[PDB]
Order: sequence, then C-alpha cells, then structure tokens
Amino acid sequence: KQIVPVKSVIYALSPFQQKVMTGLWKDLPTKIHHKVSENWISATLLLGPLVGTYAYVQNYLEKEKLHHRY
Amino acid sequence: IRNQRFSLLKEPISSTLNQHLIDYPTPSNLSYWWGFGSLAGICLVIQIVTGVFLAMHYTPHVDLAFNSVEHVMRDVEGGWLLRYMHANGASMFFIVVYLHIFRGLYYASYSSPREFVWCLGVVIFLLMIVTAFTGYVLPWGQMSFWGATVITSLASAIPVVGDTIVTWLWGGFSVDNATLNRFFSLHYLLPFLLVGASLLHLAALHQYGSNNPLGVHSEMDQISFYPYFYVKDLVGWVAFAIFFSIWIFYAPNVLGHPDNYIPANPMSTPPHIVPEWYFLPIYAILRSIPDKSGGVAAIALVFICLLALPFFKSMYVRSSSFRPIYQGIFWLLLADCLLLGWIGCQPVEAPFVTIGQISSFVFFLFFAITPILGRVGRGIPNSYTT
Amino acid sequence: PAPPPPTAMIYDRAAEAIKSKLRQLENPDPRFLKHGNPRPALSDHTRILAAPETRVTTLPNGLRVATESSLAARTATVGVWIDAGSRFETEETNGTAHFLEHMIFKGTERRNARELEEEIENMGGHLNAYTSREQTTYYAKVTDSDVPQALDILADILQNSRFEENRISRERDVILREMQTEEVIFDHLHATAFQYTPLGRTILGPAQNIKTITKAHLQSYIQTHYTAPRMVIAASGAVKHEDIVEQVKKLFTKLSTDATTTAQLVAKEPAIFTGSEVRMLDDDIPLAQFAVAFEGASWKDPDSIALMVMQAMLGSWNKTAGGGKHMGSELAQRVGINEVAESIMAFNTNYKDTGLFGVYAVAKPDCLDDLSYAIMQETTKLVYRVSEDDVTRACNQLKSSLLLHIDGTSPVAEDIGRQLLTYGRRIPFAELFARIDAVDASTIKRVANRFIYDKDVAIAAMGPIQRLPDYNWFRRRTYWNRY
Amino acid sequence: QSFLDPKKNWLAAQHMKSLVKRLSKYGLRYDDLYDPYYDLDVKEALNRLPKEVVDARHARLKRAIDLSMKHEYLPEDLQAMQTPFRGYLQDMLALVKRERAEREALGGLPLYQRSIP
Amino acid sequence: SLPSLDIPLGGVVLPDPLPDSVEQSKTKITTLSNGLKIASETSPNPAASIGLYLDCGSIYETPFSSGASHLLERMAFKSTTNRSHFRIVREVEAIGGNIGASASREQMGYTFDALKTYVPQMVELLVDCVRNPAFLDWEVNEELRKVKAELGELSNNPQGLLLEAIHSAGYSGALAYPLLAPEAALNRLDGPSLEEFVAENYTAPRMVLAAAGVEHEELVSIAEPLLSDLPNVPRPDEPKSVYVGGDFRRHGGTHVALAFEVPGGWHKEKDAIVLTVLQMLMGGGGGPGKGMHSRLYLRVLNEYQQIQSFSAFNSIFNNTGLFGIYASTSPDFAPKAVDIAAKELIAIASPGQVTQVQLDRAKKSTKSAVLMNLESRMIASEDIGRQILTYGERKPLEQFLKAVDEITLNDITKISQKIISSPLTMASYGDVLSVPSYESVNRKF
Ligand code: HEM
Ligand code: HEM
Repeated sequence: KQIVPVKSVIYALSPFQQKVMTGLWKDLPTKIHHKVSENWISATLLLGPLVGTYAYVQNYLEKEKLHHRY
Repeated sequence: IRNQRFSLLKEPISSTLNQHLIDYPTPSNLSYWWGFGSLAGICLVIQIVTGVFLAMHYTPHVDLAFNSVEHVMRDVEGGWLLRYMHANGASMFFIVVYLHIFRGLYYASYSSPREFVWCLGVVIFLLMIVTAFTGYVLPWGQMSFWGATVITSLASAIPVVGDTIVTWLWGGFSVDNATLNRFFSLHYLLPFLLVGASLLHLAALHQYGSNNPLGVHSEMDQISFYPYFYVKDLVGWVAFAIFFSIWIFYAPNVLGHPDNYIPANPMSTPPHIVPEWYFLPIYAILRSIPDKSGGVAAIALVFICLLALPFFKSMYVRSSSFRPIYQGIFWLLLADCLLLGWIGCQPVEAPFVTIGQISSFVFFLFFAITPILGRVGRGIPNSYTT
Repeated sequence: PAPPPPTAMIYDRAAEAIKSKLRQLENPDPRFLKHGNPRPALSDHTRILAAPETRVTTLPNGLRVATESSLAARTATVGVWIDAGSRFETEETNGTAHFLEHMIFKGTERRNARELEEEIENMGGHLNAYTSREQTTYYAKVTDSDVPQALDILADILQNSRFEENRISRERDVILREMQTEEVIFDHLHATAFQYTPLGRTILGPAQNIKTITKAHLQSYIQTHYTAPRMVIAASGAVKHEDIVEQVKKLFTKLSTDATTTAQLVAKEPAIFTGSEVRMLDDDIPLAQFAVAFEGASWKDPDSIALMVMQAMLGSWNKTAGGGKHMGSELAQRVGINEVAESIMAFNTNYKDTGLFGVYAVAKPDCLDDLSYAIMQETTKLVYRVSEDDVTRACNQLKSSLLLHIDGTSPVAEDIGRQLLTYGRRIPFAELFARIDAVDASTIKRVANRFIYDKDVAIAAMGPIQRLPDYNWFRRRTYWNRY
Repeated sequence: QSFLDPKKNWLAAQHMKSLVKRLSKYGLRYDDLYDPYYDLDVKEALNRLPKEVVDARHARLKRAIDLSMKHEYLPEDLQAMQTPFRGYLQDMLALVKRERAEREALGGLPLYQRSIP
Repeated sequence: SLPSLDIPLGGVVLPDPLPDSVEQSKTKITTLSNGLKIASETSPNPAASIGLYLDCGSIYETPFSSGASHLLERMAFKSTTNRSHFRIVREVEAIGGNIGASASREQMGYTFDALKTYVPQMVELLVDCVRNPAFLDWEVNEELRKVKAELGELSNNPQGLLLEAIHSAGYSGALAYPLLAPEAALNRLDGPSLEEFVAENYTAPRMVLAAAGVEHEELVSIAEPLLSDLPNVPRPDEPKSVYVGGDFRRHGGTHVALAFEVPGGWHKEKDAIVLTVLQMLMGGGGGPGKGMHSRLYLRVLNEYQQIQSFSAFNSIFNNTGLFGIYASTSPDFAPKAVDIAAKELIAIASPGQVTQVQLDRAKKSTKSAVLMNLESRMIASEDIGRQILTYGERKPLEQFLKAVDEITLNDITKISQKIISSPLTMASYGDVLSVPSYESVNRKF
C-alpha cells in the first residue's frame, strides 16, 4: 500500500472563510429530482416484490377465510 | 528525524494507535454507509459494558433467572435502563451489522483483496448469532425456553452423532438448569472472542485499505482518517444515538416478544414459537424445504455461499454503481431477504410455505447469478469498444 | 462539443501506438515455429555419437597408455595423469604435491630450467600442470610433428628431475606470495565436511610445512606416488597409438616401483562426511557467499549419473545470464524472479570413496534468509516431487554439456586420462547416453531419498552472513513434514 | 459474441448506453475501473503501459474520486467530450494473460503470486 | 539396479568407431540470391555450432543510436514476433544448447551450440531471432537498467577501458564510436530506435550463416525457406574513419598504453599476418608456452621490477590496423615506463635488433596458436563467419601458414617503421598527474 503521485494544482479555502450549512438546503428540487430519477428502477425492484407479495398473501388469506365461513 | 522527540503520536507508545486511527489514509469519497463498521464496534462495546453491569444482578438459575431480571427492572436503580439498553442494543447491533453486510454486498467490498476481511466478517456473524441466541435464552422466559429447545433440537440432524451432540449440549435430557448455566457462561465468554475477531477484522481491512463507492483504485486521492472521518463517524454515532433512545425510552418491548414475560413452563407451549426478528431469515431458510437434516444442510449451504462469495473471479468492475444488472440483482436480493424475514414470523400454511420455498431459491440464485454475470461481463470492453 | 479524436492527446496517441505494436506482435508465423518445441523430449543420438576408437595398452610394468588418434587434426595433446594428490600424503607433508607441481618445470639434469622453457617456446606448444585433491596432470599441447619431443620432455621432467636449493627457495617465496573467495569457500567446506580425513586438508598446506620441504620430501613423494600402475599417458589428436606405445616403452623405464596403491591408501585412511558448519562473519564485504553440501556419491557409483542429473535440475543462475527469470530449473527461476541471489550454482564433486553435492551461492546480506529457504525448498522438492518433464530437460542438458565440454584435443586427452584414472575404462558416448536415459523421475526420487532426505549438511559461509539461517534451521528444512 | 454486440441485441445496446452514461458522469474510462490490486495481471499490464497512459489513468481516477467526494458530476461539456470504452489496457492484459497461460502450460513458476492476507 | 560405472552397462547399441584418419571437409558456401552467404563444414565430433554474423557494429552505428550494437548484444534471443522470451529460453534448454551474442566494432554475431541432431531447431531459432525480433519496451528497459549497473561497476577491468579510450582518441569518425554506450545515449536508446537500427542495417547481403559441424545439404534445406524471402537491399557504403591521434587522460597504480596505426587491415593479408607475428614476438605478461620468452617479458618485465603488467596488443579491422603496448606500473615510475616502451618500439623499428632465433620462435608460436585456436567448433564457426564477412570467402589455412612462413626480418622491420611513422595515440588511466605530456611522448618517435 503506497500512495501514487498525480501532477495537479489544488486551490483550497479556509473553513472559516465560507458558508458551512447554507449549501445543504440549496437546489433542493434539483437534488430531489436526481434522487427520484436515478433510483426509480431500484426503488421499484426493492418495493416491487414486497408490495405484490403482501397483496397476494392478503388476497389468499381473505379467500380462505370466506371459504371456511360455513 | 529520530534524533530527538517529535509529536507524541509518532512515539512508540502511541505509534500503532496513530498509524491505525489517526494518520491512516482512507479514500476521500467514502459515503455515510462506511460509518457502520465503527457504529457496529460501538454497539458491541455498549453490549459488553451493559452486560457486565447486568451480570452483577442476574442469577443463572431456573428458579431465580426471571426473578433476577425483574429485580433488575424494579429494585435496581437504573436497572430497567440497563436491560432495555442491552436488549435494544443487541437489536441495533444486528441492524447495523445487516447494513454493514448489505453495503459490502452492494459495493463488492470483498472481491479480490478483502477476501480475508469477508471471511472474518462471516466468522463474526456466526459468533454474534450464537451470542445473541444464548443471551435470549438467558432470561428464562416462555419464548426463550421454547426457542432454545427448538433451535437445539435442530442439532439432532446429523445422521450419526446428532442425538449425542444435542444431548451433550443440553447438559441432560431436556433444557434445564444445566443448560441455563452453560448458556450463561458461553454468553459471557463469546463477546470477548467477538472483540478479538473484530480486531482481526479491522487489521485485515487495514492491510490493504477501505473500498470506495466508485470501486476504483483509490490511492491518488486519500485523506487522513482522524480530522475528516471522525466527524462523519460522529454524525453517524449521534444519529444512531437518537434512534437508540427512540427505541429504548418509548418503544422498548416492540422488537421483543410478549411471551418472554411469561415464566418458562416446560409443560405448556406457546401457540407460535418464533426466534428473535434478526434470526427470521435463517429460520425461514430452515423451514422452506421440508426436512430437518435438509434444513440444517440449507443453513450450512447459506454460510458456505457467504464464505465462497469473495473467491469468485472475473469481477473486474467492483462497484455496483457501474453494473446495472448486478444492481438490479442486489435490490431483488434485498427484497427477497426482507420477504424471507417476514415469512419467518409466519405459520407453515400453504402460501407462506410456498413463498418461503421460492424465497430461498431466489437467495441462492443470487449467489449463482453473480458469478454468471461476472463471467459474462468479463468480455464487455471488446464488445462495446468504440 | 465532441469527443477528441484518438490522435489529439498524448496519452491517447501513446495508447494507440502501443496497441498497434501489440497487434503487430499478436500474429505468429508457422514457418518460423514448425520445427522448434519448448517441451523437452528424449531423442536418439546413436548415429551422431561417432568417435575415434580410444586404444588402451598396458605395458608389463603396469603403465597405461591411451590414445585417441585423429590424423586429420594438425595438433595433438600428450600428457601424464598420475593418481596422486593432496589426499594420498600424510599431515607432515601437506604442501608437497603443489610444491612438486611448481618445481616440475624448474630444472632437470639436462634440459636445465631456462633451457627447458626456451625449448618449449621454440616448439610452440604449451606445457601445463595441475594437481587436484586426488589427481595430478602434466600435459603438453604441441603440433603434430612435435609429439615425440613433448613425450621426451615429459619423461625427462618426470624421471630425471633434479632440484637445487636456490630454485626451491625461489619457488617457496613465490608460493608464499601466492598464499578467490569461491575457492576459499570450497576449501573451508571441504575441511569442515572431511575433518580428520585426508580430503579435509587443503592442497596448498600450512606455511610452516611448505617451508620445511627441501630436496628430500619431494624425492620421497615422487618415489612413493609416481609408480607405473598409477600413471596414465593420454594422447589425443594427431598421434599414432603404436608410435606412442613404442616411445613410452623406450622412455619411461626409471619409474618408481612401490607396492602401495590408491585403493590400499583409501582403505587405510578412508573418507568420512561429518555434518558441520563454519561461518566467517566479516560484514566488510558487500556480498555474502555460502555453500551447502551433502554426502554425495563416489566415482564408481551407479548413482553418480543420477547426481549429475540432479545437479542439472538444480541448475545455475547468474545476473548476466540470458535466461533470467525464464529458465528450466525451478531454483534458478525462483532466484531470478525474486532477485535474491547474485549468482547461484549447483556443484557435484566425486572422489574415490565419497563426494560433495550441493549449492554454492553469492548474494546480498539482506536476501540471505530467502535464498537459503529457496535452496532448501528446491533441494527437498528434489526428493518429494519430481517431474518427468524436468527430468527429461535435465538429461538433455547433461548430455549437451558433456558433449560440448569435449571441444578440442586437450580436453579430449583430459577426459581420457580422468575417466581412466576414475573407472579403469573410458565410457563411450552411447553408453553414457544410455546411462543418462535410464534416469527418470523414480530414479531421481530414490537417489534423492538416499542422499538428501534427513541427512547432515556441511555449510561454509563467508561475509555479511548475520541474516543467514543456522544449522538447525537447515537440518530441519532438509525434509518435509507435509508428506 | 452474438448477444453481447450492441448492434445485434437491443438489450446489449441499452446496457451499453446506460454504462456510457454512468461512466461519462464521473469522466473515467471503463478500463479505469480495473483494480491493480485485484488480479495483479492488471498490475503487470499497467507496469508495462507507458508512463503517459498510466499518468492519465491516475488523473482520471483522481478526478472521479474528487467528483464522488463532492457529490457532483462533470459539467455537460466535459461529459460530451468524455469518451469511455476507448481501450488502453485490454490488449496488454490479454498479452499478460497469454504469457501466464503459456508459462503455466510449459511447467514453469508464476512470476508473481498474491500474498496471503 | 544399474551396474557400477567400472563395469559396462549390459547391452548397448553403440555405433562403430570412426576411422583414425577421417577426411577433413572443405568449406561449402552458397549465395542465396538476395545476397546471403550460407557456409558449412563437416566435423567428426557429435557437437555442432552454428553462428550468424553481420557487418553491423559501432562503425555502421549513427550518432542517433550510440550504443545500439551493445544493446542489441544485450537484447539477443529475447521475445520475438513469433515466440516470447520464455519460449525462446525453453526451446534453448530443451535441446541443451547454449546461446551467445558477440558485438564488435566491425561485425557482430549470434552463435548457438548444441548436438548435431538438433540442426533444424538451431537454424530456425537463430534465423527467427535475427530476422524478426520484437523489441518490447519493458525488456529493453530491463536491459538498459542492467547496462546501467554494468557501467556503474565497469572500472574493475582497466584493460578494456584503455582499449576503448585508445579507439576513441586515435580515431575521429566511424571507428571512434565507443563500443560501450554513454549515459545520455543509453538514456535516449529505446525499442523503436533498436528496431529502426535493425531494419536499416540487418539487410540480406550482410548475413553469413556459418555452420561448424553441419552437413551443407541439411543446413541449406532448413535455411532456404527462412531467408530466401528477404529484401535485396544494396550494401551501404562502408563508413569512413580517419586517423588523427591524440591523448586520453583519466583520473581514478596507473595504467598507460601507447598505440599506432598500420595502413591497411585484414585486406592487406600479408601485413596483417606480419602484425600478428610482431605482436606475438612482443608478447608480454603480468607454465611455459604463454610467451614467457617474448621480447617484452625478457627485456622489460623480469629485468625491471615494480612493473605490474606489460604486454602488447593489436586490433585489425577492414582496411585499418592498430598496434601498441599496454603497461600498468606504480605511479611513481610512470614516465620512465613510458620512455622504456618508446625505446622498445624504436628498437624494434631499427633493423638488426631482432634475433633470427627470436623471430623463428615468434613464427612457431603464431602457427601453434592459430592451429590450437581453430581446434574448437565455436572458433571454427566464428572463423568461417568472419572470413566470409571480410574477404567474401573462407581463405584456406595454408595461406595463413605460408604467410607466417614468408615473414622475415626485413618485412618485420619495415612494418615496425610504418608503425612508428603513424601519429601516436596515448591513453592513461589512474594516477595520471605525473605522466609525461603527449607532445613530449610524441617527440620521441
Ligand atoms: C459479556 C457481555 C454480556 C453479558 C454479561 C450479557 C449478559 C446478559 C444477561 C444477564 C442477559 C439477561 C438480562 C436481560 O435481558 O434483562 C442478557 C440478555 C441478552 N443479551 Fe447479553 N450479555 C452480554 C453481551 C451480549 C452481546 C454482545 C449480545 C449480542 C450479540 C447480547 C445479546 C443479548 C440478548 C439478545 C439478550 C436478550 C434480552 C432480552 O430480551 O431479555 N449480549 N445478556
Ligand atoms: C462485530 C461486527 C462488525 C464490526 C465491528 C465491523 C467493523 C468494521 C470496521 C471498523 C470496518 C472498517 C470501516 C469500514 O470500512 O466500514 C469494517 C469494514 C468491513 N467489514 Fe466489518 N464489521 C463487522 C461485521 C462485519 C460483517 C459481518 C461483515 C461481512 C462479511 C463485514 C465485512 C466488512 C467489509 C467487507 C469491510 C470492508 C469495507 C470496505 O472496504 O468497503 N463486517 N468492519
């Protein structure tokens, strides 16, 4: 494990010469749009089987319950 | 440079601590998902301290275990806080370990260099499972006693020595005082073995370096660990503290089972014997295929697959951020694991057993599809080359 | 905008150039690969190995004359090989062999000292001499028509040599001035392996014993060790066997006649290998040089060819070697890949009743432990796991080395003399090849189990050897516990 | 391969488009994802690669890591000028693998072995 | 359970012995129409040596390369277009052969040694390696690093350093290019430079494939499908070198060396023989037969003590010659050693100072040295290659022997006078702050 060198020029500003928490709640609609658009497939795949399986189980249990109602 | 003394961190008394906790170079682009290892270490330390302070008021006897627990709750000043911290922190320790494991699965933090890190993590997972099981048996509640009985009855699955092994582990012909004392001693012993395993885990990772969300070779842009990743870890610790206080002071027994507050009655049995919520995926894998030796073999196969995950080859692209198919497979795996855990807390009726059978198949299909995808995608650059 | 063209940036241009080079390198040519094969296999050389008949004649006095006649050659090499050396002489006379070698060309009853050199130079041939621990050689390379003169000179210096006190003193001064790190390592290894044995003592001998020799010990040593049965006249090149025999009969008549023989001397004082180790730590030399050796096999041992193949498998590697990392021998491959040793070489030595087989290495003080581990690991793989491919490669290499070492009339004569003194006969090339081919993986494993498996070692190290592993380490690594 | 060619397969074409979009955001080529610590054949190939190419790869990796740390992507112009899948390592990696394969076939010893962790 | 080595091993299919007087074979030369000279001769020993030689070297080198010959010698039998370095060495070791590469100012060669059985393998490997080598950058860099190390530890042999200094100082042109690359030239050397040098210089007319123990028919049958398809590039004009003389003085005892230039080299065959015989007569030193009774040994070495080494050297190139004396003495007596060497050089020039017996001994020593040197297969193949590269054919040894017979006192004195007339070249290395000036030493001749 050894550090590799890269020719670069780095300009950095003091932490007390710039705003700290103002950049958090900035461009929030754009950030939310990126989160939604870049991850909608992943959210569908994560919550797809869960919701469909829950609905199927609920339907099966309801069908059995009314079937055994005498 | 060594002629006269310099910064005391570089001195031999603090040299190793400095090199491994302050000046250790880590990638600068690590997300908040990398604080879960330190958070799990904090949870383990919390469990050790809280258990050490609970063992001063706990008597491992069948006629005194539940009464001692209630004495801790009521008579001991702050004992209710102590036991709630212990139980809910075991729950959060398993939560953060699950997040740790799944983040590693997503970012392929195991593939070529951290195979030993992943193997040590699997050993740590086994140790945590055993320790949590024995600790849950310790209060000697109805659910604790019957879960201990059932899970030890799984040991009667080896065709030759299963009965001998289960009888020797029970300390007799049934779960009784001998089993309680045995489990108390083991539950005290294992967390220190867990500490040793965690130290080996950290050292093995520090041999090569932490993976990054990009999965790329990260040595050109690295920063010292202390000034930049202690504050991020502090943010993670404070958020976890808020979550932990929420689950202790307002919903203490939500994660627990109500039947554990009934004194253990060997004659009677609860209508539904279910382990703790964090053993539910393993229990569902057990009960998916109908058998006992088959279920034990399935659990062993699960652990063998976890151990053999890092040893697959041709996984040149590490991070799942640059693998759409693998990202979809991982998200399907996470959904499958959640569904399996939910199934583990359900009866053995027809839809539940069918879904459990399907879920385990998907779980192993993840461990096959990953090598298949790696081998298929090894030839990506020649095909998309422009 | 648009992506830059592949011939716009420096890195893109370099990548394109190297990709083009790799593409042009990718395609092979079958016409340039039809015959060659990188996997060694046994081959038949019966037709190739045709050599002139080596005629050997035994005179009634016990003298042996061997000739390899080749009338096409314009030169020839005529020499005398004597079964004598540092071993067959007592402690009180240790430098006598070397001193006699130095005095053999310094004066005689008729050719004098400067007159002999003038005659040799006018003849144009070179008259050389050398004494080993068990063999002595005085040989002259001369043109075809000068063979009788060379034989007469050899007979004169062997029989009618007279030593003067002034010349003895001058040669003693020269020897003291003369008194090679590899040579000193080998001498120390021989001493520490054959302590309390004539092979242990060095050829040069102690300085006091060298100075205490004058005109009597030399004559006694000649009369004792230069008898007719122990001398072989080897002639190679443009020599006629009948003429050589007739001239030897005419000339060599005043030879010493003693009942002592090399076999009787060896039986009286045999050679015993004592496992031991000597370390000369100096740290002022940049390189550390150490040799490790085992029991080994004698000249008349059927496993001598197996030891030759074994040391061929162990191999030799040098920093200037063309092969580098890419070589047949596993030890050489490991050394070249890891850059641990400056120069490694497996050496096999054979004597009348024992030998020395091992590895001599030169390396930096930092890599000594790794080099020693590699040496021991390969030497123990040599008994535990042997590959048929490696055995075939080593057999081919040994055959090639033995045949390429011939390369001239003087080495032909040297081979004839040495093989006679060692065996009683000159092994033909076809029989030697059959002996080499009879060695396979099973034979190598058996011989290595006989000689290396859990056997005492002789270690001789010099230099910055503070990192070298010790004798117990070497002795335990001599065997494997996994098998 | 038939199904892996974007021309003959629509699924492969969409996968290639998504991969190009993902790589161009951080401005690093596909071969930059290869880890020298992974196979050590990548390590040997990068050792044999020219210094200019290695330096450019390291600069691209540093830029990608900095962008990931800043939680931002390359601007639109640089994303347009980004050219992923312009290979620089595949040929030398294949050559190293072929040399290793022939060395293994003809007995031999590995020129380098991954240290046991 | 094989028998002991004393006892013959059972039953063998050993062949019948060769006759005592096998007919010595004459060299056979065939010119492939692109201009490539394939030569062979038959030898009775089972060992065959095959070399392949070219007119390349420092003389044909350009100022761009300055070390290409040395690096090609180091980059010999490396990875080629058809097979890699591992395959090269494995093929070499499978048959047990040995490879070698020699680089000189005028001509450089690649030699291969193995049994007579593996003739096709030797020819194939040599032709492949010479014709189409792949100058890989990593291999070139490794060889460059090795040459850096060698130059960093090059002072251990001052004789080669002095010879290189003499060749660099007494010449100005093609022959002045050093055989060892300097630091800057080594740094700027690389794979493309080597490939361009080989492509522009390894042209068909300048290859001689010589065989020492290979039948001509087999060698031709193996080498025709491998060298016939080669461009017929005309031979470039021989690079020109002019002699100017000079002095080289380096500080690092002290080792001095004087030298001159006899006009005409190997092409002036009789004068080359006279130069070799004169060098043998000079001899030198630092058992009997190693020039112990040479003139320098008799009059300079043993007579005058404190002289560590004193010998004579020569170097003969195509249409060029160089002869001189290398000395290595204590720094206190360097000027007197230089004066003694000058006096010896003048004494040889003056007629009547060489005994007839001494010259007869020198002739006998030269004849014996040549005869015993050409007794090796490698030397035989090298002689074939060099002779064909120089004269276009392998001159019979009888011509050389007859020239050595024909040399005489008048001829040797005339050649010494021609040696003296040429401008003096000097090279001194070591404690060189007490040696005499170049002008002062030159005024003695
Ligand atoms: C050596 C340190 C430890 C000691 C002495 C200890 C001791 C105890 C005791 C006495 C109890 C029963 C008291 C009660 O639950 O109110 C208990 C419960 C428990 N322990 Fe531990 N423990 C230790 C570490 C751990 C660790 C590391 C874990 C997690 C792996 C763990 C998991 C549990 C669990 C899940 C329970 C059940 C809590 C409940 O619902 O009643 N313990 N432990
Ligand atoms: C006792 C519970 C555990 C603790 C205290 C723990 C602690 C840590 C720590 C401190 C790190 C380094 C910081 C980091 O990279 O996040 C780490 C990394 C890691 N852990 Fe764990 N760990 C635990 C359980 C596990 C488990 C069960 C696994 C699964 C095999 C695992 C796999 C890993 C991996 C792969 C890394 C490398 C992270 C990366 O490079 O991306 N850990 N762990």
